Amino acid sequence: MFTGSIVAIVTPMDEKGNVCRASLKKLIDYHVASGTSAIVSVGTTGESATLNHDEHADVVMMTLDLADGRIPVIAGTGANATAEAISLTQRFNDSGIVGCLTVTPYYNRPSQEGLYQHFKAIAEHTDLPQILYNVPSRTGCDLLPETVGRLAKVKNIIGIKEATGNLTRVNQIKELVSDDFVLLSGDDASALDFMQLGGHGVISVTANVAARDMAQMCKLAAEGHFAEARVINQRLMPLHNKLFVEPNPIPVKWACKELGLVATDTLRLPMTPITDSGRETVRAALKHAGLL
Amino acid sequence: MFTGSIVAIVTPMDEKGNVCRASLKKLIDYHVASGTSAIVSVGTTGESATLNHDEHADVVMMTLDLADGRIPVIAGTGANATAEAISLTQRFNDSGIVGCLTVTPYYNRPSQEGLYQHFKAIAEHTDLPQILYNVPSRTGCDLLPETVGRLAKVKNIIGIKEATGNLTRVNQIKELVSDDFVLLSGDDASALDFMQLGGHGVISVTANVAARDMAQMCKLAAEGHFAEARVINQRLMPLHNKLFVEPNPIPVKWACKELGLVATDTLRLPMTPITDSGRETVRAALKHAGLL
Amino acid sequence: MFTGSIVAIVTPMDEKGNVCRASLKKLIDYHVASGTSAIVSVGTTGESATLNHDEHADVVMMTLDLADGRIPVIAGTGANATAEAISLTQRFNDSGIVGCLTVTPYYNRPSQEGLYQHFKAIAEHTDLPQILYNVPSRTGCDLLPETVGRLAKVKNIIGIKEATGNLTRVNQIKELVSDDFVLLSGDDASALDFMQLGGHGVISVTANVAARDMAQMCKLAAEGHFAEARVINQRLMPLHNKLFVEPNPIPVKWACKELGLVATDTLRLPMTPITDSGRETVRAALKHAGLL
Amino acid sequence: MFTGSIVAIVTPMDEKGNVCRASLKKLIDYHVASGTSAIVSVGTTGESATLNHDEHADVVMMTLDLADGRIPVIAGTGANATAEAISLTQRFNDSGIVGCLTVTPYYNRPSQEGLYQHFKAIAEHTDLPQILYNVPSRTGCDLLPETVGRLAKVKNIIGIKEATGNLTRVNQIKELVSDDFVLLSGDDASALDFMQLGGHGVISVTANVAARDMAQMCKLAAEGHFAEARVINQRLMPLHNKLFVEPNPIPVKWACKELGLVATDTLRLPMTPITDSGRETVRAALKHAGLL
Ligand SMILES: [K+]
Ligand SMILES: [K+]
Ligand SMILES: [K+]
Ligand SMILES: [K+]
Ligand SMILES: [K+]
Ligand SMILES: [K+]
Ligand SMILES: [K+]
Ligand SMILES: [K+]
Repeated sequence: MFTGSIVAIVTPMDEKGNVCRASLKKLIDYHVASGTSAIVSVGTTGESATLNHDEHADVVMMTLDLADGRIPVIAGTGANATAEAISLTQRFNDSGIVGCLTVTPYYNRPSQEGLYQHFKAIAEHTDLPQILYNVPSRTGCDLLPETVGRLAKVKNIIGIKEATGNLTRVNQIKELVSDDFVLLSGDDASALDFMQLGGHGVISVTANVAARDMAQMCKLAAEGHFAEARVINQRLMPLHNKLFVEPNPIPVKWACKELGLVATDTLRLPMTPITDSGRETVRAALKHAGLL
Repeated sequence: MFTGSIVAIVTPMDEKGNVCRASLKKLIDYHVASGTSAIVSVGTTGESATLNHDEHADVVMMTLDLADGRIPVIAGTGANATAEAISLTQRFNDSGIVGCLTVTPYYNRPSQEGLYQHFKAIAEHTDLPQILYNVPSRTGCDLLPETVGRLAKVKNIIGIKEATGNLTRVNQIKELVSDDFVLLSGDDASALDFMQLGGHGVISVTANVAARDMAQMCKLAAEGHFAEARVINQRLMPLHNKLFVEPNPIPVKWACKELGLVATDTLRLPMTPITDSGRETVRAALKHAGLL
Repeated sequence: MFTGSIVAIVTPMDEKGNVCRASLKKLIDYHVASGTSAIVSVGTTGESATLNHDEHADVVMMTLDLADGRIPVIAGTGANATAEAISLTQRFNDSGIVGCLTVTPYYNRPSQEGLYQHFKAIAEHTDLPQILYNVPSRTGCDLLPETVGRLAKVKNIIGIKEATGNLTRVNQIKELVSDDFVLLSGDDASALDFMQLGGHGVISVTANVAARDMAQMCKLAAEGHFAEARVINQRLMPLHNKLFVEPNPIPVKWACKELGLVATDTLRLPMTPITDSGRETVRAALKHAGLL
Repeated sequence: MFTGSIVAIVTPMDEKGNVCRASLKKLIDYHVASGTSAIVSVGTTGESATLNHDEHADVVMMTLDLADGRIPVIAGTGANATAEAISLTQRFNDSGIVGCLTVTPYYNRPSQEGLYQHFKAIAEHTDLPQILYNVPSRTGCDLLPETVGRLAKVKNIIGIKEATGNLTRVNQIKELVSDDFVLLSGDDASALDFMQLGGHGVISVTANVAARDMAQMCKLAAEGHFAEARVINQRLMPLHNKLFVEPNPIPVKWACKELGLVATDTLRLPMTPITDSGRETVRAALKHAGLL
């Protein structure tokens, strides 16, 4: 549920840029069959930025219905205004989602005290479990371990998706929080190293197209079989990197289409179709992973 | 109009975080009397992040109403979804604003080609002049000179608010664009240098509280009297730095309240109240500028 | 010998700035008694920068004599001119040192190919085992994993001191080198995390004053008792950080003096005596480690 | 003398890496004929890193001998040990050099107070004018404006070669120092901007191969004809960038050899031969400058 290989699932779109229900169902059945632990619905990879809140709720509610009780669904609920974060979260109260993935406010660059106040007010207007999400290179803002320590004392703040790719953060945070506070990597290329240091799983872009390898990799890691998990990581490492050859989720949507998992690789502006040179790059990395 | 000291005006709020019309009137009267070139309404310093589009449009319309033809108004219209950017611009068509200040998509980190498609599409669906706005430390994305040069060929893309504080950008942009494209600094601490290199003015936080000195400094810079403009800038320099001692607009709203220009220094979460130590750093910057 | 807690030993000096033999002997006996695995003599911490090559050789030869066969001694042999690196290394041929610690050329910023050529020529004019040393924040140059992979094929290039504090490098490098190529951390604050990922030890500043704790910490780590190694790391973490409160080795020399381990804390310009505020900082961190 | 286009001259070498006197003569004749203000002998571009102090002193004495009173010579005299810095300066006392170019200690990362003590001590033991040299990306250390302002009060510390390319530094230094302190750019690509902001000239790599254009560009900048200087700079700009496509002085030595100004493009390890792709990037920059 909050550990192992968690997919940050693309929002597959028809050519008009609206959610494609048939492609979404294909994707969800693929995750149930592959062993994926949970689905993060309309996170970064799911283009939260270009969906209005109604669209975004529709996709979450559609994903939960299609999951049909077979796989837990976590909703992306980030907003950079605290009143908007609370209001988006309330759409999902008493819904069936098992928890929220909520990013540090982006753009407005709050202090650590404003981060603390933002997440505490969100946690207060819900019963859902909250996973903090730190991704400074997107938000302009870095949620520090000390602040995570304060927030971990709030009853329903239960974990963090740490996407800095800064491995020292796993044990800085673990030292400050209780033993059942979940630590998840948001950086595919370092996620196995992150679990080896004591993280509990990964919210993954790579799991979109390599769900079975990823689930297998996190099970081995959780059991302590790191040399064995690493054989899989090496096969996947070209994808861990090349799925960011162009801005995520441009490469992974193309990879989904190439694999027959979705009908189209359409995205919303300002995301642009994959270039010819990106196609070639992602094709080669899919081949190396044994997927094509 | 698009030149000189342009203020990125605060959105003054009452204690419930609602726009305070009386305070906004006082600020606008102050700018008209002090020689400010234009007002940027609901930019970054105006808390665009925490106003929904409807409140956003009310603040701009209220500003135009209060301004009463006495001073031009530019609306911030940035959004990280192209469709939203376009649709927000439409609310301002025929409003009386003289142009729009439109930021690079934040958070989703599009490519240069996606930035190009983003601003081209926005520019296509309006007659209003467009000013591109680059501030990578907020958005996670850096609009490069080459892309500015391509976008400058669009009839109604008329300039750029360059907030990197990277001064090599002035002449890299300038050699790629026509002589009438306006180059505006978005970084108060380096804005006089930017103008000395060829920039045409500043969209400024300092000007909220030092309107007259800013206006004189930018007129002296425009006429080439850099040594004379530098004397005023040295006296405003603690303000240029200390209005950012805590996240902008926290220090500048406190400063406006301390001068009596606005009734309260209230902000919206995730912006938090100024700390005592911040109060003292800002008061000392205000005194060094001769404002208290 | 090339694993466990390896001390980067200070060069204790009398008040004239020359090596103090009695303080050096005190330090070496302290390491033999504490369980320290090996001594790096005239590395960074030993002020290689301010010793001329004769002075530097004298200190190495003096350290080896005092060690008297009880503890292996590794010589710092870095130089940014390849002919100087070869000539310094030759001073130690047939000497009793067990190997060299050789830093990437500093200042002149060579390419990866120049790094390759520099270390390969050094390795070729010696029989001593070579440990590569990467510390970009001092040298301006970053020896990448791919280049380490090439150099690991040279017979007597046997290991790397990785001082970036970038943990992803442990497994990037391990993937490329054979299983007996040694990986040592050059960053105290992350060295336990570095061993947990599969590193074999640490060349340590902290071991100068906490040699027993450090030796114990690396033995637990090597045996897989990470939760137990981490109890020690937490007690030492204020020292891991505060020993860089001022430029290394200014704080550790002061700490050596405060502990009675050396007679004076004299350094050579451009290193300057510890400030009063640094003293207080290092004193508190020594107290937290249970040492004072 | 301390103003205008100053060349950081290459040390031309034969195939065995020894100074090539005939080539050095040709370069010096070229600078005297082309209007270059002064020659920096054995700076960074002169491979100070790989000449021992004795070879270093020979190259400077040979340069003064060849110059024969026709053009002033400044010696690089940097060292990361204060005692060595002092002792190298003594070799140049009464030599005929007009001053010294002395870099911030590299590698050992002293504090601002240690930089202050370092340069003050060097300045104390000579009558020669001293030019401070800041280049953090080589040295790991950044000499800050405040420390420059303190050092400028020393009688014979007369200027700074500022190589950060951070243009805000020009007026931060200038307001802290007397009007006669010289500000020199050490970054060719931003040197015209630096001069437009108030700097007095450039210690330049480009000037090795574009001496006349550089000299005219710096005289036009000194007289305030920035638009005229900008036309020449636009034509030298590919050279400003591409003389750094591989580590400087690799591209500029190849360029001198391609022009026939020196007999060979040999460097000392760890500098390596130019790659074929580098050859082609540099040839194209040379052609764009009109030099081939
Ligand atoms: K609650
Ligand atoms: K909790
Ligand atoms: K239009
Ligand atoms: K235009
Ligand atoms: K050998
Ligand atoms: K080897
Ligand atoms: K003197
Ligand atoms: K002076």
